Amino acid sequence: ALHVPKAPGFAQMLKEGAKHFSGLEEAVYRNIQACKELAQTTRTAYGPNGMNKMVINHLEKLFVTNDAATILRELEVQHPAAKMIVMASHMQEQEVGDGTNFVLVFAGALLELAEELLRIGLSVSEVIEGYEIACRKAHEILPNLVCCSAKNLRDIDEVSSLLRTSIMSKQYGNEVFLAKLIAQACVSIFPDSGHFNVDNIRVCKILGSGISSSSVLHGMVFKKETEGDVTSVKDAKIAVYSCPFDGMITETKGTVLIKTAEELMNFSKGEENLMDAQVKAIADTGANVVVTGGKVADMALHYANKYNIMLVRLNSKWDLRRLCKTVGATALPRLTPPVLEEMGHCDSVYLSEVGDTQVVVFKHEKEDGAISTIVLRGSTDNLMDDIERAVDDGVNTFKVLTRDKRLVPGGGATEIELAKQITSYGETCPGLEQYAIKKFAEAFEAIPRALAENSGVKANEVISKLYAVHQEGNKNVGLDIEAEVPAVKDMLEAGILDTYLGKYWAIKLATNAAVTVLRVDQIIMAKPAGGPK
Amino acid sequence: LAGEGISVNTGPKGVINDWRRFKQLETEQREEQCREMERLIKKLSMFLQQYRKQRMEEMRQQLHKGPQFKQVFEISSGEGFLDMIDKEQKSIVIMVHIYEDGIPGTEAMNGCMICLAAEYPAVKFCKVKSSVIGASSQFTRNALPALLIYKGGELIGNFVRVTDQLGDDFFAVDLEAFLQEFGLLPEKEVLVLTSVRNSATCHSEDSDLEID
Amino acid sequence: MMPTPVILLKEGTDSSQGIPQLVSNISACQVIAEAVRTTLGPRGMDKLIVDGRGKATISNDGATILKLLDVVHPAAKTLVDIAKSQDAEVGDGTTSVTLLAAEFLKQVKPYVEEGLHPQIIIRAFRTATQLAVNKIKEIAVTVKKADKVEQRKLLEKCAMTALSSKLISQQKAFFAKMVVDAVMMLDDLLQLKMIGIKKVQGGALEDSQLVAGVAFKKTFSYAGFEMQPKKYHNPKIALLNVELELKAEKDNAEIRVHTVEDYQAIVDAEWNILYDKLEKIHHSGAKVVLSKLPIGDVATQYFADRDMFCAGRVPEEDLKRTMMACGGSIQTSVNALSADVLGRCQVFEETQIGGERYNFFTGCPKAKTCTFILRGGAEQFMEETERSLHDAIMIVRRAIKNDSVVAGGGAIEMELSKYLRDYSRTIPGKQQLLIGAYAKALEIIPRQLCDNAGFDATNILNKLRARHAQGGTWYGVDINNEDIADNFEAFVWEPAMVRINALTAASEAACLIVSVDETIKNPRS
Amino acid sequence: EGPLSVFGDRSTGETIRSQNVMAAASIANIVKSSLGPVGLDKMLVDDIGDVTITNDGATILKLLEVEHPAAKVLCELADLQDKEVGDGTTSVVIIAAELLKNADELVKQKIHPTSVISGYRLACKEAVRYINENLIVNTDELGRDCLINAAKTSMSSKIIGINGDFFANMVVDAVLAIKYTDIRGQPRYPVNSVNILKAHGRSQMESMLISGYALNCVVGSQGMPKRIVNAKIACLDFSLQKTKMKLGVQVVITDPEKLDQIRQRESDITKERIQKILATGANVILTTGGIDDMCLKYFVEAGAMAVRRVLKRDLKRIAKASGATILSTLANLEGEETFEAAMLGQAEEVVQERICDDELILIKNTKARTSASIILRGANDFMCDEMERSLHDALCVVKRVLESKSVVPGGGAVEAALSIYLENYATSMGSREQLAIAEFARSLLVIPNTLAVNAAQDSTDLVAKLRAFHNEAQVNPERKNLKWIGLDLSNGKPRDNKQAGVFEPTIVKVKSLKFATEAAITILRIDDLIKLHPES
Ligand SMILES: Nc1ncnc2c1ncn2[C@@H]1O[C@H](COP(=O)(O)OP(=O)(O)O)[C@@H](O)[C@H]1O
Ligand SMILES: Nc1ncnc2c1ncn2[C@@H]1O[C@H](COP(=O)(O)OP(=O)(O)O)[C@@H](O)[C@H]1O
Ligand SMILES: Nc1ncnc2c1ncn2[C@@H]1O[C@H](COP(=O)(O)OP(=O)(O)O)[C@@H](O)[C@H]1O
Ligand SMILES: [Mg+2]
Ligand SMILES: [Mg+2]
Ligand SMILES: [Mg+2]
Repeated sequence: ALHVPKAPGFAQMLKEGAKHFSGLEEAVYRNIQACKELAQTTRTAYGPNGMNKMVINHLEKLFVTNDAATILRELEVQHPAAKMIVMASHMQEQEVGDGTNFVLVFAGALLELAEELLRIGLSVSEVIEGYEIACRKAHEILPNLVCCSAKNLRDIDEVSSLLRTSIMSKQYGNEVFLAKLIAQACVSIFPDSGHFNVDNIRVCKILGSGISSSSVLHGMVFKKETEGDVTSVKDAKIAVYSCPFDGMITETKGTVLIKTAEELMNFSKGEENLMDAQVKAIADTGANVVVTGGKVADMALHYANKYNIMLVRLNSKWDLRRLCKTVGATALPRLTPPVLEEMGHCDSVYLSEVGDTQVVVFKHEKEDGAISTIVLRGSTDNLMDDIERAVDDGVNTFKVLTRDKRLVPGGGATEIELAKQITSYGETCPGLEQYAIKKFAEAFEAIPRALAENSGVKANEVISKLYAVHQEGNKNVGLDIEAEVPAVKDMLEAGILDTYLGKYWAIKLATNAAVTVLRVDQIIMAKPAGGPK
Repeated sequence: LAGEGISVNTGPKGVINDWRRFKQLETEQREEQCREMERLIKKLSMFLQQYRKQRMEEMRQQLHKGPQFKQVFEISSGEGFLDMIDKEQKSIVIMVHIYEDGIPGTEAMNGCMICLAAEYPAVKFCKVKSSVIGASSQFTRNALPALLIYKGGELIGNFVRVTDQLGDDFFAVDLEAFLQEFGLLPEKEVLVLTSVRNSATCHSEDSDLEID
Repeated sequence: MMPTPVILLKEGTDSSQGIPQLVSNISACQVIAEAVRTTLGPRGMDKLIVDGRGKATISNDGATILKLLDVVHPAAKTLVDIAKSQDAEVGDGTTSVTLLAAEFLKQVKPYVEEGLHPQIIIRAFRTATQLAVNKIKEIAVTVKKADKVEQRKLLEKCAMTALSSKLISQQKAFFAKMVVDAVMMLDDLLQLKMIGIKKVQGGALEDSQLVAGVAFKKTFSYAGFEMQPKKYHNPKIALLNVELELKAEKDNAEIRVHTVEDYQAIVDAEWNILYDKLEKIHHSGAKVVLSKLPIGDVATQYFADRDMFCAGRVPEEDLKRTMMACGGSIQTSVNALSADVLGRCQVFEETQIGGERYNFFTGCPKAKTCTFILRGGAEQFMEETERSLHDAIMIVRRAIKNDSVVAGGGAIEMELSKYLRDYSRTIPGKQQLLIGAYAKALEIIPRQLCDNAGFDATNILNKLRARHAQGGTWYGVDINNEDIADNFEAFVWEPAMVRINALTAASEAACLIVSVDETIKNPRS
Repeated sequence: EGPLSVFGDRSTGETIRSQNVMAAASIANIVKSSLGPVGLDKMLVDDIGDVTITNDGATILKLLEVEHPAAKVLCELADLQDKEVGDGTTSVVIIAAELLKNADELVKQKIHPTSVISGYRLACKEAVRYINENLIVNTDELGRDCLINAAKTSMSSKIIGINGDFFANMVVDAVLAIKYTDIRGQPRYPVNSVNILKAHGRSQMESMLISGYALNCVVGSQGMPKRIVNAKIACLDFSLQKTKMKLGVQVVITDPEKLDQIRQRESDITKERIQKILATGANVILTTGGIDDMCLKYFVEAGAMAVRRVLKRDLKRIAKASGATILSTLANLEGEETFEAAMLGQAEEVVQERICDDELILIKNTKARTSASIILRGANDFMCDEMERSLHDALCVVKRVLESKSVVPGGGAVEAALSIYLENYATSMGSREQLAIAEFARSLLVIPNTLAVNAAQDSTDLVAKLRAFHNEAQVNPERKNLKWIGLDLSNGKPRDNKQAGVFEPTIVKVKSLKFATEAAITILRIDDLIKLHPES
């Protein structure tokens, strides 16, 4: 009577390192606790008053940021339920670009309230049905909460005002300047055709002069140098070649079979003459810049230097394609001289040094082009990385605005209005699902609560004020960040607006993740074993 | 303390037998110490894509056919390992398995070697515990499952943590393909089922000779 | 903390959160700044750091010392990063950026301890830094004359101020003149690669020389090299990229013959190819032959027989400098060696320099390059001399870019602190405390100068504050006279952008450090 | 290893000075979260599962294991404050570490430590002088309410704080009971003569104040009565056992007939003594020594309570309270053995009271003197122990107020006033001392800062408003009522603490400054450390 044996049946047949969890307390409550812990970890980095987190991954690489998706991806989350919530957040990041923290906070709140509902007596099926009903109601209500629309995307001022809110949460101190930069970069891109490509905006990070010295260049910047002696062209005539700048060779195997003395003596002379003829034929088309994706032969380099031809070597094919897009050239596969339609043009190409790094600049005089680049300065690599993440968020916001032009008030106004309307609807609904609907409505309060907590005020007073103000009917009212006392203000005048599509997708994904986590009843984990990656 | 230029005369000469007595023992010990050192420490410090033929190779790998199915050679002495690797013809490959009883990832390996021995009679599959060899504490604790391979008296196989690239459910087909990827398994030969045996001995033939 | 059977993160994950984490970050920044504290000003010292292999390095340079430290603290690495950033953008003041950032953090540490919201501190830092940068731009002294003599004197004074903290400070005037003369020859881009720097053991510092041309070490002469004359009074230089050897015509060349006459013809053809290249080079009229690729012994003897000079395996940067000094081109083919592609220098000579042989190209009138030949008693001696010269060269290049100067010795910072205190006296009071703390932290550099020099810092700072309050912008620390003086009249000049970038980088680092509330350390793979 | 050739480590200059500040700051940071009404307790697991939940600074630092000599100085500083004052233990550690931390900054600024020490000594003397002249309130003009208010401040930040309305009256009535005057006619209050008994069970509000004395003892035999209507207490300091002859006496029998009578005397000696004690009418017999079984029977037959193994200190308190006399022996000055009725203490009742499955003696309404005891009821042993520690502080606070009849406003009112005054006064002493005295003035503000930060409020604004109010008091002669303005942690705004009844004994603040200054001076005096390697 000193040991409790394993129960006969499945308990004995289990493997050595395996783990089995079944029932409410062992599985569902524990999953809810894990998801709540994940939400707690990410909570403090929400809103303009969010705090950056120094995260160091297994490779001893330092990340400091407040982007929820980056923080989650830099943490090796082990619990499968939190893994699922992270997958939902990453899916939201991929689909929209902003709102990962909203997804995570909403999922955590929903799961916590689901745990409370299960404790007070409801069933999992009832809770899931209630959340699905409430999510459908919220998606119905959301279009009616739209306050204004973009109504113009070729303008600089309007696009800057629209993009300020997205990049105010990250880099709160200085958002106007970054908004102006990203607005200019996006307006240069996005031609009369309605299609907008996010990848057409490039970011170059050059260290040294503080982020306020960043600028926008209509073209591209490569952290390389020029192989040849020429380092400046004023009427660029780029002739892109995807082949190495050398005489082509046989693909199977080539051996120089010499049978007489004269052939041996004349081989090198003939080869050099052929190289010179090819390079002169290239130069006779007026081309003065040559960009090659392969190696550069010594004799080819010499003959190019003889004819005053700039040489730029691009190691990556993606850079070659981007340069072709931004210049207007075609990546030739042979050393044949380029024809006029394949002839690349640019306003200016030169070699310049920024800070202490030599760069090659392909600059367009016009405020237009296929590809635009943002030269980012700063005093730290991590700071420039954060500025790049903010730039990505702003560009994704611009893309979403291109897809859908509707906007809803931010700063917890939309969440409070949604909670109020869903609570009002839940009263009219009889049956047991009304509790789940009301908890779904209450879960929206975690957004204004997080904003108030991060801003340093009492969340309860802010929430009560928001409910009162929305009770009279001002549905565009959220908390005021620039105040040391709990206060609210109208977001429409303040211009604090977030994309409707982002809210829609974030709510959908958070609800789906919470419901899918709730559906799980048993967990059969296997021995972790190895898995180096 | 002076006269350090001793230039000793016969002391070491007079004790030459006693000196060789333990010098030979130390040489014998460092024989296996150097043989093992070549394994320890250095690696201890750290729809054709779906194998259509894997299944069918599994079924006709169940072709024991002959008498019983035998078992891998078990080595219970380090000197036994040393004087079996030192001896024997170096033309054919010698494969050694290191294991400790109880630890997972062993029985599957032994079954794979058992199945492969029938496929390749030339190979000399054998297994030995890490305890008798004299493996280090780290190698014993978390480096036991390893396929030591020797050919020509020198290492040809440098495999430890075979479960990392094989898991724990790997079959003989998986191990055979993995080894053939590196070109270490000797190529198969055509074989037929003899009645049982023909030959008895080889000596002066004295065959038939019709003479007047 | 109840133990979950299935924990959220991986085992061994370390997480420190809250006010203690930020206080630890500030303390770590202080610790890092202490390691470079005493290397400031004319009375600064040098630090010796030994790597694992035992190769010691001696430096007065803040960025070098910080890099040589194996800093792993995530908050402390920001100071090293901003030091490297200041070195890249400006090249001088790498100690000042770290000192200022750590002083900012130390000044705001008490307010953090009492629960002040970090966003307020960050906003105050941004406002103070913007105001200080605008003040520096406004009160920086510039001359609207572009006079050659005045500009040269300004550059020389800036270089002397930059150099007057290193072991070559005794010869600071000499080295500043050399640096200014070197920089003025660079044409438009002022590329560093166009200023050679060679180091040879033996000799006093005053034996260092600047060659108006190019010089490089002798490169593995073959047999028959000693029969080549070693002085030419108007040589024509044939800069080549050619291997002058008897070798296979091509890597994949195969010769198939079936007659002894053809065999002899092939041998004579190889010899004739080599002799054709050599004869073309000789008939080009050149007297000095330099090749990036090796030059064989046969070619060396051929050139000796013609009273010419050869040198193979010349490093590429040396050939580029020779091109810039003499004015030719690097011909990969000898088939067209026209007169225009041949470099020309007045005198070429090979001399003995401290136990080594160096080839000298002097007398170039159109040279756009130079080469520093540094003499010293030890390897680290020349290394530190090169670092100091690099600092001076960067300062002079940037001063060529723009001639805006502010007086050094902390005078500019005392003026900035006075201005910031004056501003902070006229704001509500939550920002006032933080801006006053910023102004107080701006006084670290004069105090550090006094501490390193061995004065009484408090009295000097009191005198400086009184002088700045009562009038007088450029009054800073006078190290020799144990007192204060007008550093503008004392020619303690530095470019204003140096202080601009120092303040900007220090403010950005302080804001980034303060903005962090949690640190998560995943277990190493 | 160097030319000095000493077997041990060595630290010199700013290296050791920073270590001492780091060590002192570490101790303060331990207890900074246990200060003020919004402070919280701590669990101290004792490596074997023993749990100690406490808020007292002395108790925390006594249990902690410390290694650094500088930290040991502050840990012993807390114990000294507890012994000599009884309250303010957490404040003195916080102030001393803050005094040392600010003094180190001046030393790093090349200010000589002697000047800093000279400045600190001057500031401490003037802070004490200023307190005794402008910040003290005489308890004569307040009455009985000040003692309750002074006590209620003590229970604040303790587990009995919210019920302090009921506990303050219970504490005050206990101290007034044990009061008696001595030579020169100076009343004194022997606090810790109020026996405190812990027993879990009912809520804290059912804690009892016994108008007498309580013993953690029971009657010797179950056959005795468990209640005496009119006790005649007899206190003995010897054992009522079988009489065994001393070591120097030997019993040798040569006539076998004499053996039986000698064995009779081994028990009849004790019986005669007990008969003498009972013949005088004694009902309750309290003894420090043991009692054998047969002797217990004599009290049983007489119907008298007999308690054995009574603590020596408990017996003294009962004898003083009941008027009895401790008798180490039954020997008069005539060489005989007798027990007179004059050596009998009297009480109106003695009860074997039962308290939560355990029983204890209640000696109710002692005559010729007044005595008090307190029984604390809690949810478990863990909370009962903390109630005793909290109650001990309250008894000490009331003792200081009754003896020294001056009080000062609480809630950082004194610290804020001193910071304004000292920094203004610091502008008249040389040049080096001015910085040291100003730092002393600023270092005092850690107390109001620590109270505010515990309540999660804007400590920067509250102290600024608190300092602003005090600044007006020191510059405007007709606005001197602002001296009493302190902190109100419930609402986060300045409040007139004299009206609010937040008081402290003047000795708590004054002794804190003297102890903190000298402790800070001792550490500041060091600039080198030699740590010899242990011989093991
Ligand atoms: N100036 C502002 N005032 C109030 N709320 C703001 C302001 N700027 C942004 N927000 C709010 O912050 C939220 C964005 O938080 P963020 O850190 O971007 O998380 P996510 O990346 O998941 O959107 C939005 O819901 C928006 O309402
Ligand atoms: N002769 C001088 N007199 C007074 N101050 C000087 C003098 N030379 C340099 N300084 C001061 O020393 C400070 C630090 O410069 P230095 O130590 O040379 O480079 P770094 O800042 O890179 O360490 C500068 O701010 C400058 O004002
Ligand atoms: N009701 C109250 N309102 C404001 N301040 C108070 C109140 N009660 C106590 N305080 C203050 O809180 C400080 C902390 O006291 P406490 O830490 O409980 O004593 P100790 O230092 O002996 O542990 C005291 O200096 C006191 O002035
Ligand atoms: Mg966002
Ligand atoms: Mg310098
Ligand atoms: Mg107290």
